[PDB]
Amino acid sequence: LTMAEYFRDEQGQDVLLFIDNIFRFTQAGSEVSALLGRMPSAVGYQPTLATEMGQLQERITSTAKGSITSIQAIYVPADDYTDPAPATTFSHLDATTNLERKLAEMGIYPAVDPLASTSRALAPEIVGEEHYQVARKVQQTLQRYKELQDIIAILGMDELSDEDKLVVHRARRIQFFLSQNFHVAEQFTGQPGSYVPVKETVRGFKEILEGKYDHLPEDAFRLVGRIEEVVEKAKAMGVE
Amino acid sequence: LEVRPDKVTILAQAAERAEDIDVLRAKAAKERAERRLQSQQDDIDFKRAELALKRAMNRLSVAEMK
Repeated sequence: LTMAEYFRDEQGQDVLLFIDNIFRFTQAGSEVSALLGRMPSAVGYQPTLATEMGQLQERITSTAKGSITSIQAIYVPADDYTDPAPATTFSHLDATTNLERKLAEMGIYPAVDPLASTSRALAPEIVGEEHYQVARKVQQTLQRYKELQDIIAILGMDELSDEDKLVVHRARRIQFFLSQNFHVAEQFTGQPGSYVPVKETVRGFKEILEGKYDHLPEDAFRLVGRIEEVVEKAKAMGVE
Repeated sequence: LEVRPDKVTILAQAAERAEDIDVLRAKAAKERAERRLQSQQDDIDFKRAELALKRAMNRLSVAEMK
């Protein structure tokens, strides 16, 4: 942490502090608490728990000068979200990035689950409508293509109210266009990689949602940049 | 044809106020045919239902009872 604070306070930078398994922090805590002599608390956890976690977390924010944003990885105690350890942490969390072992198989990297990953700053108050409106939409359409999955495996692609198709069309293009050319993937791939801004990103799904792409083959939106890179990826398919 | 002095009953397997042409009642016997087969929904809801009924039973709504 202390190493991170430096470049903020001293150099005005916006740093990123990654803490892999911040659970071990509060865990190791209780372990000792017993040798110190503190009285056991809810589930054996050190009675100081909440407070220890606070003085740790509150140190991570954006002062006048710089800022520190942190990515923590949380191992919940046997997929139980009511344990003191996780509970206490969530109370500091401003957003959640879920990586699903499903999206990767389907070749959608990053493997971030487009439904499960939430964010506090996903409100029109903090992004305005066009991001929000687009965002919540891109999810909804994805929910349809999800629920329908059952039926697809029942009625084939023959009947779905001839709308449900239009969704499954856009849905794929959309959850496919949710991949990307990663700078740290050039090593084994060769594709240079991309930094698509929020603005450019919102515009792309905007249009994909307006269906103005519904004629480009799936695999075109699959692992690219801005909406234009899907175009060139496309004529590369052979489309006018 | 039931012809009674005060009434005339016309039994019909299929009857539709239709034009001079007959090759309509067939038309109605048409646009109604597959549009009755299109009633797969009848079938498919029950699928989704027989589905749910076997997904709430999946968790073996009783594990060795309990």
